[PDB]
Amino acid sequence: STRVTRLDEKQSTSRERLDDLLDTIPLATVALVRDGHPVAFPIGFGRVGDELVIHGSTGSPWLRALAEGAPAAVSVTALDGVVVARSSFESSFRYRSATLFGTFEVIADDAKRGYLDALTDRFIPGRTAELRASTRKELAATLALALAIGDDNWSLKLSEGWPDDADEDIAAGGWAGVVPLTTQYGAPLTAPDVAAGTPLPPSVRGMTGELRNT
Amino acid sequence: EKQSTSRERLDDLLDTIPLATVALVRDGHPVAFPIGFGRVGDELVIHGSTGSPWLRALAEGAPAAVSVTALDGVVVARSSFESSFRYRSATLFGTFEVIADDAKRGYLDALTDRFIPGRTAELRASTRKELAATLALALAIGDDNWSLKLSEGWPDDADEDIAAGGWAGVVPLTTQYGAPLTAPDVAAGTPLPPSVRGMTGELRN
Ligand SMILES: Cc1cc2nc3c(=O)[nH]c(=O)nc-3n(C[C@H](O)[C@H](O)[C@H](O)COP(=O)(O)OP(=O)(O)OC[C@H]3O[C@@H](n4cnc5c(N)ncnc54)[C@H](O)[C@@H]3O)c2cc1C
Ligand SMILES: Cc1cc2nc3c(=O)[nH]c(=O)nc-3n(C[C@H](O)[C@H](O)[C@H](O)COP(=O)(O)OP(=O)(O)OC[C@H]3O[C@@H](n4cnc5c(N)ncnc54)[C@H](O)[C@@H]3O)c2cc1C
Ligand code: HEM
Ligand code: HEM
Ligand code: NI
Ligand code: NI
Repeated sequence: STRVTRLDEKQSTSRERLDDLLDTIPLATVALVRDGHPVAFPIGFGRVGDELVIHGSTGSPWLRALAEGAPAAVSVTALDGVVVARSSFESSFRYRSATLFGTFEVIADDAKRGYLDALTDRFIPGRTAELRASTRKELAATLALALAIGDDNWSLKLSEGWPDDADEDIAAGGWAGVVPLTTQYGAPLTAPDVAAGTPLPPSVRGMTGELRNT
Repeated sequence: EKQSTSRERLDDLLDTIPLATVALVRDGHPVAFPIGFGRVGDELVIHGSTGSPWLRALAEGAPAAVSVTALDGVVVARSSFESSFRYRSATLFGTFEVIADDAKRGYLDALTDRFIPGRTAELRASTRKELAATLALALAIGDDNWSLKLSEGWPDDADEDIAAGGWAGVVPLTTQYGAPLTAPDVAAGTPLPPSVRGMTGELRN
C-alpha cells in the first residue's frame, strides 16, 4: 500500500520532508476510479496544516465524484534534474515524489471561506489581505475539499544522488553528472485592462525565485 | 472551449515534459505513480524494473490513465475567485503493451534520446543483462483515447472589480536546465559531451 518496492533506500518517513515537498509544488495529480476505470486529473492544492486542500466548480464531475466519496490517490512530484550516467541503464532523474491516499471530505459551507482564504495564501502568499472578501455567490459556486494527512496514508520517495556506474564504464572514462532542473517565476505580465503605471502588489513582489507553495 | 483537439499540440506537450503520472486500479482502488516517459511516434513509452509490482500490473493488462502536465504560470486576478494557474494537460487512456524482447533495445534507445537528446550515439550498447532487468511498455496514442486541456488565459474580472482598480496579470513559470554538475568520479578536464552541452535553456521541445 505505502511501502516502496524498488530502490526502497530512497523511501523517506520524514513528515517534515513531506511538508517541504507539499509546500513547494502547487500541482497535484489526483487519481480515482469511475465504473471500474481509472481517471487522473491535475489540480492545484495547498497544504493547510495537516490537510491537503483543493477546490473548483461545484459543477465539475470530477470534483463531485470526490465530494461523493470516491477513494483517491494524490500524487505530488518535483523533478529536480537529469542523472547522466556513463550507460543508459544507470541514467535517471533526480526527483521528490509523494503519494497520499484517502477520501476527500467536503468542506462545510460555514468553513469554506476560511479554507479558501488559507488556500489562496498558499498559491499567492499574502494575497488574501490585499483582496476583497469573496461573495456569497462566489462561495456557492465553489467546492472545497480536504484530504487528511495522517500517519499512515502517505509515502515519500526521494532521489537526489549521483550516477551509479558499472566499474567497466568508469574505466572507459567519459563524463557523468547531473543536469539540474528548477522551476522559476518570470517577471510578471500586467493584464491589458489594468490602469497604466499600477504597482505590483506586495504579494506578487514575493513571487520571485524558485517556485514554492507557501 | 479550452479542450484542444490538435494532435500537433498534444505532441508538442509530450515532447516538452518528461514526467507522466500513471493511474491504475488495484483492488477496486486507485493508485498513482510518477514515471519518466518518451513519445516514440505514436506510442507513449515507459520503462523500469521487471520486479516493480505496478509496472507488472500494467504489463498484465491493467487499464491506465496517464496524465502529463506543464505548469506555465499563476493567473493573478482582482478576486481570489478568478485567480488560477496557466497550464497544459493531457490525459491518455488505454492498456500498456509489453515491448517484446526483440524490440526493447530499439525502444530503450529511442527513450534515452528523448531524455538526453543525442546521448545514445555517445554511449556503448546496453548489455543483454541490462535489457533482461528492464520492463518496457508502450501505450498507443490513437485518434480517440486522449484529451488536451490548455489554459493560457488572462484574468477575467467582474466589471466592479476592474472599476475598483488593483493590479492583475500573470506571473509566468518556466522550468530550466541549470549548469551541469560533474560527478565525483569523473576526471577534472573530461569535457562535457555534446548531448549535455545541448541541454540548456528551458525543458524544451
Ligand atoms: C520524476 C520521476 C521519474 C520517475 N521515472 C521512473 C522511470 O522512468 N522508471 C521507473 O521504474 N520508475 C520511475 N520513477 C519512480 C516510480 O514512481 C516508482 O518509484 C518505481 O516505478 C518503483 O515503484 P515500485 O514498484 O517500488 O512501487 P509499488 O511496489 O508498485 O508501490 C508500492 C507503494 O510504494 C509507494 N511509492 C512507490 N513509488 C513512489 C513514488 N515515486 N513516490 C511516492 N511514493 C511511492 C506508494 O505508496 C505505493 O503504493 C520516477 C519517479 C519520479 C518522481
Ligand atoms: C496546473 C493545473 C492546476 C489546476 N487547478 C485547478 C483548480 O485549482 N481547480 C479546478 O477546478 N480545476 C483545476 N485544474 C483543471 C482540472 O484538470 C479540471 O479541468 C477541472 O477540475 C474540471 O474538470 P471536469 O470535471 O470539467 O472534467 P470531466 O468532465 O470530469 O472529464 C471529462 C474528460 O475530459 C478530459 N479532461 C478534463 N480535464 C482535463 C485536463 N486538465 N487535461 C487533459 N484532459 C482533460 C479527460 O479525458 C476527462 O476524462 C487544473 C489543471 C492544471 C493543469
Ligand atoms: C537514458 C535515460 C534513462 C533515464 C532518464 C532513466 C530513468 C530511470 C528512473 C527515473 C528510474 C527509477 C529509479 C527509482 O525508482 O528511483 C529507472 C529505473 C530503471 N531503469 Fe531506467 N532510465 C534510463 C535508461 C534506461 C535503460 C536504457 C535501461 C535498460 C537498458 C534502464 C533500465 C532501468 C531499470 C531496470 C530500472 C529499475 C531500477 C530498479 O528498481 O532496480 N533504464 N530509470
Ligand atoms: C487564490 C488562488 C486561486 C487559484 C490559484 C485558483 C485556481 C484555479 C484553477 C487553476 C482553476 C481551474 C480553471 C479551469 O478549469 O481551467 C480554478 C477554477 C475555479 N476556481 Fe479557483 N483559484 C483560486 C481561488 C478561488 C477562490 C477563492 C474561489 C472561490 C471563492 C475559486 C473558485 C473557483 C471555481 C468556481 C472554479 C471553477 C471554474 C469553472 O470551471 O467555471 N477559486 N481555480
Ligand atoms: Ni477568511
Ligand atoms: Ni538501438
